Amino acid sequence: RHCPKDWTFFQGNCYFMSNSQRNWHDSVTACQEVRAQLVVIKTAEEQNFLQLQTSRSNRFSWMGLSDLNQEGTWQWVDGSPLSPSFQRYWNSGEPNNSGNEDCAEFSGSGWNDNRCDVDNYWICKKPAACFRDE
Ligand SMILES: N=C(N)NCc1cn([C@@H]2[C@@H](OCCCl)O[C@H](CO)[C@@H](O)[C@@H]2O)nn1
Ligand SMILES: [Ca+2]
Ligand SMILES: [Cl-]
Repeated sequence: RHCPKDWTFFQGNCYFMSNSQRNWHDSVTACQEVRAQLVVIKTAEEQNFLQLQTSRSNRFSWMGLSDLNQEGTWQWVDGSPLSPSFQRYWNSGEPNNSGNEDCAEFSGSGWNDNRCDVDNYWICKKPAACFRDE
């Protein structure tokens, strides 16, 4: 199974680590432009994959998670809630809402809540295909 050039294959999906920095809303749009989605994490193994991808490039990166709803709870850009077994991935002391932080990112060894208006790297996810989707 194939991924586009400069996407990474992991367990049937393709992952794009951005070369540029954009705000969270612009990162949502950027992933949609390439038939993809600002990354929604579905399994522990996927989180482990992504956390090490980001940790080693030492890059802070947007994921598809925000509390921009009425409840103020963390929900994925596909509308699914943050499951209890993922609360462990927040960094020590996070989320801390330090300056109106509604958008989740990879930060060091876990997750951070950041201001949505910050320019950050991002990761897109789409299914692997029989062809390279350029
Ligand atoms: N995309 C990037 N640069 N991510 C890293 C990052 C973290 N923060 C904040 C900062 O707050 C301190 C005042 Cl800037 O660091 C605290 C952790 O100590 C945070 O909880 C808080 O979200 N701002 N950028
Ligand atoms: Ca924070
Ligand atoms: Cl880019």
